[PDB]
Amino acid sequence: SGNTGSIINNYYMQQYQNSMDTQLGNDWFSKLASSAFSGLFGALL
Amino acid sequence: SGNTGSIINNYYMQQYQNSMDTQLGNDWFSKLASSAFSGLFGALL
Amino acid sequence: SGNTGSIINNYYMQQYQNSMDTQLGNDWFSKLASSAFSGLFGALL
Amino acid sequence: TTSTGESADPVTTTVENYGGETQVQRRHHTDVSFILDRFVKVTPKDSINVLDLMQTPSHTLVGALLRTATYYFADLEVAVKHKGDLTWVPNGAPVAALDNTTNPTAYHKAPLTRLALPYTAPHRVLATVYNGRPLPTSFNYGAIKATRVIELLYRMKRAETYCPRPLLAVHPSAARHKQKIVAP
Amino acid sequence: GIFPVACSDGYGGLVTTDPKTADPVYGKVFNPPRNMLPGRFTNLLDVAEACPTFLHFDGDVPYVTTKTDSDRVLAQFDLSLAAKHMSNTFLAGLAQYYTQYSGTVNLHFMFTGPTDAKARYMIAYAPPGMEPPKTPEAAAHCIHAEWDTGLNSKFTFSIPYLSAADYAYTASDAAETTNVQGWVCLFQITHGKAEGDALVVLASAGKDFELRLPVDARQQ
Amino acid sequence: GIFPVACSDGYGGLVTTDPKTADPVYGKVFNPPRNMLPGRFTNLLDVAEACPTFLHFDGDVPYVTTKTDSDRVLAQFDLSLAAKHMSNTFLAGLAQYYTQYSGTVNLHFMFTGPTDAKARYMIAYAPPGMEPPKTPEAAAHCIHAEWDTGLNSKFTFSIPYLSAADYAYTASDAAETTNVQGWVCLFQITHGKAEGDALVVLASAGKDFELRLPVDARQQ
Amino acid sequence: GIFPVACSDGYGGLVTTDPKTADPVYGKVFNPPRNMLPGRFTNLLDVAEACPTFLHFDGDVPYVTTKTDSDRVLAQFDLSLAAKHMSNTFLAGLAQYYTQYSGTVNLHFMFTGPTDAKARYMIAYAPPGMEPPKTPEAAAHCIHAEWDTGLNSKFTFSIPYLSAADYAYTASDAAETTNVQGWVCLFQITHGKAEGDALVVLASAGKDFELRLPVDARQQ
Repeated sequence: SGNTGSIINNYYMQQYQNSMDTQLGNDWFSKLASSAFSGLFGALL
Repeated sequence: SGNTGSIINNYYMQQYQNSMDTQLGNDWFSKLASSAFSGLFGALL
Repeated sequence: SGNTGSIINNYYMQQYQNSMDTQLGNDWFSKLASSAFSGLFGALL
Repeated sequence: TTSTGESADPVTTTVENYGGETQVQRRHHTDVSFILDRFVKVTPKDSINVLDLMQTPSHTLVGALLRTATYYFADLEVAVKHKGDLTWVPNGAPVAALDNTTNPTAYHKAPLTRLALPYTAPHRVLATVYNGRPLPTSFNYGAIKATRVIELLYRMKRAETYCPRPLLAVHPSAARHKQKIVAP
Repeated sequence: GIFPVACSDGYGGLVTTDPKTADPVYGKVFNPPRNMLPGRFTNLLDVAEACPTFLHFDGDVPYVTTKTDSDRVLAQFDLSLAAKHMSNTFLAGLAQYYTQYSGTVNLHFMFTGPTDAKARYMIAYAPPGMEPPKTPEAAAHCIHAEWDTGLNSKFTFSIPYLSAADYAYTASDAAETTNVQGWVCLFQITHGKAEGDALVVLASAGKDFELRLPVDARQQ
Repeated sequence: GIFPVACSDGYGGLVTTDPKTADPVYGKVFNPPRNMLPGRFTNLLDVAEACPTFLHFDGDVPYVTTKTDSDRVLAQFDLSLAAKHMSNTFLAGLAQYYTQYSGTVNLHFMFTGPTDAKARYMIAYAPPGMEPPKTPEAAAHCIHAEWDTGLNSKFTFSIPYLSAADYAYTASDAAETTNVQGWVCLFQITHGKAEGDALVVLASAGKDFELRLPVDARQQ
Repeated sequence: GIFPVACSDGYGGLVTTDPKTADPVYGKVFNPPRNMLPGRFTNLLDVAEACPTFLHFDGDVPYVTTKTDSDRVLAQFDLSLAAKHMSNTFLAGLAQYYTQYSGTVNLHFMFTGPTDAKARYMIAYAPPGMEPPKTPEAAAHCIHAEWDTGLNSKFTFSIPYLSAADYAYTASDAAETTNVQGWVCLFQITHGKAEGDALVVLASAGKDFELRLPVDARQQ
């Protein structure tokens, strides 16, 4: 969550601290790393 | 509620912060915007 | 616990205050002092 | 671990192929919203200058882990050594606006003046490169003016990026890029 | 020992838009009652929607007269809240203190001819990229809509909001001569004994107009 | 009396990496939606593992050609994230902003010869203390592993992490010419009608690569 | 209004031994594991009790030889942790950084003669006020205790702590030549064919040694 290291809630409200997000209606490259094939591809001896 | 963005109650009392209101016994232009006719006025085809 | 003498938890989080320790899988010289033989070694009169 | 190479499918074989045993690998210092929050310093201009996240140099730590992501969104922070009455217009204000006091204006108070201003732009997410090098006018955060701006710093908050881009290390003439390291 | 604090550096300056409030000096004041004073408005866009205002066509009048010659275009103007045809109207007077906008802008067309004069009009919306249309036959591929004069005088057509970027500016820099938003053209198809009549126009905020990023910048 | 505090001495300076956050001035901003934009990556090592990149062998090409002469060594290089053979690759470009590392580094070897050309290769890892091997018969006592070309082209061998100290540097000071980490040698055992072919190589992060102590130090 | 505080006067200076802690700048560091490293000691007196160290008798040797002449005193010295006979030992090296002490100090006497040599010794403790004894017959009214050499070599006698004031200094000012703590005398009663033998001595902390008021004052 970045360089934020206080255990007290900031004095100012959330909407005044930063831009409030809006919705309509790492995400992908972390799905790629888990898909990585790692097992042996041939018959081990 | 204007540029007031603290989550802590102000140190001073309410009556010392600002003039206390008195009662006897947007309000209207917002009633006007809802009265606005928007439907079709004729027979649609 | 060293020269730390406040009764309030420090404002910053634990991980930002100092390096978090890691585990794998006075300790010894205090075991030595308790092992110290002190009784009489001969027959008292 | 032979597998079809012309497939762009990631294949990460591990040390357990010949008896090894992978220790635990924890990565906190390499996150994308933890490494960008560090006050990179930009070459400050004269009286009036614009808050564009691309005038930061391309060889810093924030300027170079930013030109590795095609798109990015991040709130901002500054800390300037204004010699005057610095003001700040939002994105898209007529450049004659930063002469009026109704706009957010900080008064002089030694030594710095640290502000935390939001992200205001029409586009849902900015971009480092643009296939129209000059980017459009719409890509910025605002413009500050003072009598004489002395210092300026950028610290992105809540940063989140998409669509990575190449990073380049320095090319050494020798076989290995040797240099000094601190030593007692 | 006293509670020790660390006076932070680069804080506390008098920012002109800080959320803090000052400390009082007088206190204990009861003001006269204001229960239900007539005509209070809370938001500045509420008055913009409920009350339309005139445009500024050629000359000083807010109306366009009917063209009896070979021409068919009455008047076409840019779709910008800084345009000349919208110089002095509430919606364009309020939208100079804000930077960006996104929404619909209704247009109210009101015919003020005699009882024995008839006419038919068209209004079309041309987006950026192509030069605006010049004939009604070449403008019928837009989002046009036609109306006919009769018992009911006024007809209101609300031009849509189409834009790549989510929000659009309320200004026009000199570097951009392309008029990034587009045009809005108004044509007169035909008319019957309608010499020298008048079609006064108006303009009002839409049902979902949004205005944001306030900047008071050099008007008064 | 007011709550008395003691302004501490030697505190509050603007440290470039403080966890504090500044106080706002504008507030009340709703930005456009970004629900599910394609291709977001959260960590910088996630992209390093899922996407390999080429090395920089002699000349400018990233491939090594097959040696038909008495020699058997293709190319051997230091095991350092600052080495020349890894000059311009993502894993060595990212690891210049961090001081120390600890983990495995996969190597992907891909053979691009004709259908009627065959070859056999070996890659071995020589630790510090002894000069690197120069013949395959003298390198078979390392952690080597051999592969053969055929239907499946690519073979990926992940060199291990062996070090006395728990973490290792991502730099090479001039005082240390010993190459404290070691070498990684790549030999070609034999080949059949494989004149002038190519074996392009790649390099990717391991399954447990760890990178830490960030320092942005004079690259851009 | 903001919470009003009163910046107190005469507070906040950087005292070299304040209990406060500084504010961080870097954060998020995981150091290598140290589970059960061998030989950790927590307190500095624990090592003083479990490990004795030699004294410094005449010359440089730590042992006293057996006196065959009419004399009977081997060596008597002050009871002070600054005395010369305790110049270079752990217990007197550690007790120069502290001002006061209170407890017992064990003495370990170890006889290193041949198999056919026998001896008998006495150690007595003389408090302040009277000059120290000079003959064993005149020292038998102290807290003495005698031992005899044989199968078991070492004998350990722990001189007590007697003092009017509750704690005693670990220094000796020039103004006080009286040696406020006292003496500790060591006599040799008799010996049989014990010419030129050796009785090495040691010194260790007691079971209830207490050391306090730390002051680092001009040794290194």
